[PDB]
Amino acid sequence: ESRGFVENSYLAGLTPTEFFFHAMGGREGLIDTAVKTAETGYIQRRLI
Amino acid sequence: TNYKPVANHQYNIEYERKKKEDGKRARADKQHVLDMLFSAFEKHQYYNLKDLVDITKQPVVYLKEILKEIGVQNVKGIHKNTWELKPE
Amino acid sequence: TCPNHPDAILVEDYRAGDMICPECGLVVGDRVIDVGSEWRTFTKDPSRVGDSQNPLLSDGDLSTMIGKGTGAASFDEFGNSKYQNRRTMSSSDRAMMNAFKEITTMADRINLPRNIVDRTNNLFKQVYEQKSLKGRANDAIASACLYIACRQEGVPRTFKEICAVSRISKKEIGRCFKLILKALETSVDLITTGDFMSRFCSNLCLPKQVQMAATHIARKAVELDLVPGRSPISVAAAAIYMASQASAEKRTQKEIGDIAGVADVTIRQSYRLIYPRAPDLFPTDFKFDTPVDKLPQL
DNA sequence: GAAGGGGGGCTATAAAAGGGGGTGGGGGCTCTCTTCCGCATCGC
DNA sequence: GCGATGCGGAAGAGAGTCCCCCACCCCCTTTTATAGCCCCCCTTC
Ligand SMILES: [Zn+2]
Repeated sequence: ESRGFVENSYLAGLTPTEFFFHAMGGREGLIDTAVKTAETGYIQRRLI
Repeated sequence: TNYKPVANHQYNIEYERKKKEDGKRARADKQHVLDMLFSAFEKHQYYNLKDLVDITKQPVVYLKEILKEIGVQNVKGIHKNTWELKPE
Repeated sequence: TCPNHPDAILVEDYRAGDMICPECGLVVGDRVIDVGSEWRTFTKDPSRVGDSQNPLLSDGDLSTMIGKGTGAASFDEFGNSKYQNRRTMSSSDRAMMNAFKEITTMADRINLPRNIVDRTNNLFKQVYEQKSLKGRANDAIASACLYIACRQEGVPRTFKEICAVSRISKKEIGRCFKLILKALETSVDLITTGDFMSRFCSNLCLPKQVQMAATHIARKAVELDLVPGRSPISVAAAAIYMASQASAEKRTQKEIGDIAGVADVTIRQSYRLIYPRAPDLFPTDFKFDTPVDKLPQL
């Protein structure tokens, strides 16, 4: 529980710590999506 | 109460009154100016024209004309060219 | 320029980007070129043009200033930067630039709107170029131009009010004012007592009813010729004093003189001329806190 | 000693005279590639 | 004894995402009429 294991389902709902830790995990995906758009775009241009 | 309407500023009437009271510098005779001019040279070897005018209390044009006849300008690169009260 | 339509006014279809004959619809010429900026104003601005040149600058030039050094190559052997900005502004432009700065400084002191400042800047440029006042100080010309601009805009300031915001005295402003009118071959409408009521009464913190009463009293007094030859400011100050003394908000002669720029003696003299016919001058629908009969007699 | 009063100066108008002074206008964030320096090595 | 030089490592660039002098003009001054305005001193109580 302390290190971010969510023992609840989405239907059950997340506890406040689980909700925050889940938000921390979700932020990583959002950062990657913003990073992935530009990181791969430069690779495509150089290959072409 | 700021910038209240006024016909003339107090600092300006005082300066105007002082200038009127003092009056314009008069053109004295050449002999008296020369005598006073050389007495000044005694205190200091070199004199600036702006400061020299105060000692003589004479018009700038009149002072330059008399100073030009005998005085000469020496060019100093450190600050600027000034006048020399030595005739030679 | 339709070949089959001598003297025909072509119509610009901006969306279609072409010039068309309004009669036959023929398209004449090439595509219309948008002369505006090719970029958009919404990271650094992708602008490749300089700031608009000042319209009020005789032979105004355009130039670029060297920025601050960044690396060691930008700095001389001993600290000071080797690439230093140089003063390349014309003497005429430099003086004109300083006058506009002085014009704005005075205007802010008495909270004049920017439109009056713009009118003043234009007035100074004409006088500065006309060169009839070349012997007078630029600040006096700017102060006189500021006075003329206020008159031209219908919101006159008194010579004393302009002198308060200017280092130049009232006498020198008045002298430059006459010369500027001669040089420009222009005139200013005569000032009336109602040209100062709003500012004088608002600065004295008088209600609208008292301001209206003062405006009526001065206008009626002038029409009745009870103050012949009196300065309009002196009449207005006396009218404000009369209206002020007839309402709850009562102001002393010293208070009204300070805002009006009129010595309390002058207010007393003008007031004494309109006091005899006080009931006639006051508006009919005026609520007298102090009855007109019991108004000050002095 | 506050306040009104009286007298006088200031303002503009022209004009002449002559000179001093005031005013304005010139001038003496990360990755990659290149360059320089110290060292140890041989050579003669 | 007497010089001479290539390579590794460090550094560093470089690209991508004011004070003075010299004309010119104004005011100094005098006279006078005009009148409103305003400073200053006097006087009142
Ligand atoms: Zn046509």
